Amino acid sequence: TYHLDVVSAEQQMFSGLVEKIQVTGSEGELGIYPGHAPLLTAIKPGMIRIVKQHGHEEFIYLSGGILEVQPGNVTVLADTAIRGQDLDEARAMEAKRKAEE
Amino acid sequence: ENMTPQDYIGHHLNNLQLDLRTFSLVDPQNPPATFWTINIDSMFFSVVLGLLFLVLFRSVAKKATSGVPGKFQTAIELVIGFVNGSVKDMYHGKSKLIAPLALTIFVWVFLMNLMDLLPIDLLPYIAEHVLGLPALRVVPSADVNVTLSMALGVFILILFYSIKMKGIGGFTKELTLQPFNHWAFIPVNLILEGVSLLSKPVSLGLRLFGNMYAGELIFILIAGLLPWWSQWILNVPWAIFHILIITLQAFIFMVLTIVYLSMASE
Amino acid sequence: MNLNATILGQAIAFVLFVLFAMKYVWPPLMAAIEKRQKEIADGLASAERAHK
Amino acid sequence: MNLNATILGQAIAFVLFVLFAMKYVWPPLMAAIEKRQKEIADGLASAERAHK
Amino acid sequence: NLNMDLLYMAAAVMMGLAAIGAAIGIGILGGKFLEGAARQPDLIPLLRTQFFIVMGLVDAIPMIAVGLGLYVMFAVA
Amino acid sequence: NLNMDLLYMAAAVMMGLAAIGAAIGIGILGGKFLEGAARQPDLIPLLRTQFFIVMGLVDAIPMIAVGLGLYVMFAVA
Amino acid sequence: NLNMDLLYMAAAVMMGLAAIGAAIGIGILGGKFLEGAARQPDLIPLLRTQFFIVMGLVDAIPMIAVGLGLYVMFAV
Amino acid sequence: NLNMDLLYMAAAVMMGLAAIGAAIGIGILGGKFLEGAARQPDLIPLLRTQFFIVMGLVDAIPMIAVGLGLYVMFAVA
Amino acid sequence: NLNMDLLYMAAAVMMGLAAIGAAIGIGILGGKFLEGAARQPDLIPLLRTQFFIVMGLVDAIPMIAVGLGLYVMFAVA
Amino acid sequence: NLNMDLLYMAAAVMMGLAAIGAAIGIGILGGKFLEGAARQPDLIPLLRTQFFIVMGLVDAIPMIAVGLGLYVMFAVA
Amino acid sequence: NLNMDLLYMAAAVMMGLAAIGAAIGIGILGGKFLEGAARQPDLIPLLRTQFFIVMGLVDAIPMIAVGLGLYVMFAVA
Amino acid sequence: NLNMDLLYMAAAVMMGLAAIGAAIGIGILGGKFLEGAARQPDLIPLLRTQFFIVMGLVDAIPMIAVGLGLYVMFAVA
Amino acid sequence: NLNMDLLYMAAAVMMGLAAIGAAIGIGILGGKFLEGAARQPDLIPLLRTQFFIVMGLVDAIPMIAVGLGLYVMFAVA
Amino acid sequence: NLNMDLLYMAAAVMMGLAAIGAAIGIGILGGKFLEGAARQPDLIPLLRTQFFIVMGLVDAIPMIAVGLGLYVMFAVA
Repeated sequence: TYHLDVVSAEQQMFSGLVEKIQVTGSEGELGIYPGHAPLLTAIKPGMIRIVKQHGHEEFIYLSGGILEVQPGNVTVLADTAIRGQDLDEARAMEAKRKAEE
Repeated sequence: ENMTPQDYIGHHLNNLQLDLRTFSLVDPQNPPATFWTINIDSMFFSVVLGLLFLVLFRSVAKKATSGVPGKFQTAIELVIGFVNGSVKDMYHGKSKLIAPLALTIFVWVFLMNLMDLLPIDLLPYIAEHVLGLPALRVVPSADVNVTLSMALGVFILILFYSIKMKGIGGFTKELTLQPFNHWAFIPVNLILEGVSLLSKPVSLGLRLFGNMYAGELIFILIAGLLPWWSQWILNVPWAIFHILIITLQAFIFMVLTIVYLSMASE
Repeated sequence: MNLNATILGQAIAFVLFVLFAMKYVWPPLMAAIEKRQKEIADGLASAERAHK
Repeated sequence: MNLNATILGQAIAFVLFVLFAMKYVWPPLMAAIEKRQKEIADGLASAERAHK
Repeated sequence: NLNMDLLYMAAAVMMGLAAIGAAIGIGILGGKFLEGAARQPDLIPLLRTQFFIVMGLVDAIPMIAVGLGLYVMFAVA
Repeated sequence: NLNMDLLYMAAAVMMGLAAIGAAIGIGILGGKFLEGAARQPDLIPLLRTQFFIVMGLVDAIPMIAVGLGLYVMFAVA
Repeated sequence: NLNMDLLYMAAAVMMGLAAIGAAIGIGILGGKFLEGAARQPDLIPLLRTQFFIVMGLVDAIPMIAVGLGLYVMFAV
Repeated sequence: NLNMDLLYMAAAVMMGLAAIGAAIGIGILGGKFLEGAARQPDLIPLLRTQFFIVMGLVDAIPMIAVGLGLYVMFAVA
Repeated sequence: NLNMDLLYMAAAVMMGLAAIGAAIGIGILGGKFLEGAARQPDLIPLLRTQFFIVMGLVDAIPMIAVGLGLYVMFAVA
Repeated sequence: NLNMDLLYMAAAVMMGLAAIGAAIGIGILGGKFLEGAARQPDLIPLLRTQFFIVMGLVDAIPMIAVGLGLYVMFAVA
Repeated sequence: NLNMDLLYMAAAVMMGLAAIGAAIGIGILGGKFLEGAARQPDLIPLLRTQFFIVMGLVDAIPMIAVGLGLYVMFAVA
Repeated sequence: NLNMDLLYMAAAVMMGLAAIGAAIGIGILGGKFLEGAARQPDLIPLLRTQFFIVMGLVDAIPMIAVGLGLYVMFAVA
Repeated sequence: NLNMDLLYMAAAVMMGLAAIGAAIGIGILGGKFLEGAARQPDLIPLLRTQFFIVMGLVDAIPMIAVGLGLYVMFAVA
Repeated sequence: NLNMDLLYMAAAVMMGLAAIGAAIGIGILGGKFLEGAARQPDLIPLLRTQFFIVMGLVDAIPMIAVGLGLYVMFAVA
């Protein structure tokens, strides 16, 4: 079984040893089985499926982020809110407009 | 001088064969079909090149020291480096003989091929017009029988090493069950796998033979079908490319020998 | 071109040159290289022991 | 045919071929000298400094 | 007579198809070896070792064809 | 007579197609091997065993073809 | 006479094209086997089972063609 | 005699070309199933169902050809 | 007599080339269908529909070929 | 007179080769169509229009070949 | 015989090889048209004008063969 | 009479093989042109220049093949 | 009659296969050149100098084929 | 003495298949070289060294074929 950590900048969402998971990668859904090959990709917003070791299946919503894999250890670096260039631009303009004031 | 261009070419293609029963020379004008006629030229250059390799390397090896490194000593240690680097990773068992087997095959085969760079008409001139010999060629590896000798020796070694290191009890199982493993297929299985076994040494021999035969053929065609001003212009790039061919082919023969045996024993 | 009894003499030559390299060329050259490398090992180890 | 032309062609070819070898295939022996100096000479010198 | 006309053609078909097979086989294999050499430099010697191992297996049947074409041309005809 | 002139042709066509088939088959198979060895150095000894396991079945039929080509050429003659 | 050597020719065609078919088809099939074996390393015993299932189908016709080449060559 | 010696060639062409067609068609088709099975093993049964349906279409025509090859060879002779 | 005999050869070539065409074409098309099923398993009933839309165009010509092969073999014979 | 048998052979060659071209060209093109429709499934009505625009060109020359094959077999022969 | 039937055979070879060439070249080119049209669905007018620029050259040299095959059939034979 | 009547077949072989060579070469080359034009659309008038640079080298051999074929048909035969 | 005929046929096969060789070889090579141009365009003056190096090798063998083709037609007649 | 005319045909087939084999083999090899140069332009004198090594293996069999065909065409004929 492999050690998985799902983390965010503010808090660590989940961790532990896990048998497999299914995650919505940038190109499509992907299942990370034990001892999987190295990987790096962006992941889409939605539910992702965990099955913890001893078979305890679970759903975690993520607002997006990055997924990485290597033989002993795997982690997901999740975003807190939906990230999009338009939303980021709205936030940036809100900062500028406040700066004029 | 009776040499027409196509007839001239024929004399290159003819060897200097002896006769085992009378020790007479077989003339080029009439070559009857007979296996019992050793090609003096092929054997002479083969053994002479082996002896020169042995003389040079044994001479300095017999005198070698760990002091200030010498000019030729560096060359010895470098080719020992390439050979030992191949052996060091492709082989994993105890056997003593693998390394010198590879070393002698590499250097000796390269020396057979190296003669091809020598100008085609010259040494046959010293053969015919000096010592009175009816024919000559100077690349042993361009003759079948040396390459099949080495390759079928490797065949003997494949059998020998494989049976030594896993016995007949498992050798029969491998040669009969594979590849489908299910007991109805065994008679048909062995037919395929046996010729698979013999294809390894046969391909070694023919691979080397074809390349060197074609090289000497390029020199023969250059000398026979082309005028002076084109002989040099076509011969120069050819020789340059043939350097790469002979170097890589010698290395390939050695590597494949080690690999075939390793696949059987390890 | 033509098959020939030349195939046997080449086998004789093969085993001869293998034997001359086996017992008289490879063993001496193995010792020389190992001696040169033993100088390296011994030296750096000496410095490190002093360092301890 | 006049065979002198073939000898002349082969002489010219051999000359130009040897020029190519001298100018492009001889320099790789310099890499051997580098393999002398750095591994053997400087390694044993470093070992001797380590002994001292 | 009728012999050599067809025996050269037999040899020609043999070694031409052998040329196709060997050239294309080592073409694909070598192309993968070179993308491997561009992708992870300084593993060139190790990948070169594997490349020669596989290359020996690719050349097997084609070199049998080459040898027997040479036989047919300069022994049988 | 005509028999030998066609039988060398027959052996030629059979071994030529065998050569192409076997050589390109192992060319592709080895290409995937080398790319799989490229990224990760860990399992070269593992893939190089699956390689022979599969390469056996690649050479299954082409050596039937070669065996029968040699049979024609040296025994049907 | 003329009959027999044409029979040998016909057998050559049938069994050579069987060689192409059975070689290239399992080249294409086994390459995907190896890359799959190289991605999910625990699954080789599973994927190899699938490989023999489909290998049975690839060889299906080339063995008819080889049986007919051998039949024309030897039986007829 | 003169009539039959060409019907074996009419058989040969159909079954050679049908063998190449069927074999390489199923080769491509099965390679994609293995590729898809590398990402999600739990979809290996699902994809296995697609494979056989499509494979029925791939080898429909080649079996008309193989059938009439056997017809020619064993019924027209 | 050749007006009977050559028509089996003439049908052999038609139903060999039709087989290679249909088999390779559906091989490529179906392989793309399979990978598209691997990424988006929800869309299989959609891609299946477009697969059968597109597949009826690949078969348009090979069935002219195979129908005329059957006609030449049995009607004109 | 014997001449009429070669006309069936000529139409056979012409029409079989047109079947190869018209099958494999649409195989390649439609495979890319499906690969694009898996990506952007809301663009199936647009890609499916571009597919007929280009597919009109792929099989034009094959359609000329098939028409002339039918002419040779039925009108001329 | 020998005058007319070989002219139909020559036309068959011309207009069959033109079918292979003009179909597979446009398959290869149009597949890249439909991949670009999936990556940049705003560019399809621009990429289809580039596609016609390239497609004219792909078809131009097979069209000599098709027109000249029609010449050989109707004007010569 | 057979002497020139086979020359039409010689020209057919020559310029048909040239047609498939030129069409497929320009097809591959243009495919990379269009993907280049989709990755950098602000770049099209540069890459199209390079396409016209190298398309002159692709056709250099096929054009002389086609010329010699037309010569064989109209001048010689 | 038929000596001088078959010389032209021999040149046809020689130059046709040479045309396929040169055309396809530079098609593949130039396609990879263009992808290299698309990825880093200010680097084209270097890759083009490597392309003319490799391109010489590719056609070197197809051009001695072509030279002997014109020799067979014009010189031997 | 009809013997001459088949020997030019037999030379033609060797040099044609040799040209195809070598041209496409070096095409596939050099294309991967150019993508390697496109990624790592400071390595080109190293990657070119590796390319020469692989090319020296690709060219062996086709050069044998060409040598023998040239020999047949001039020394034997």
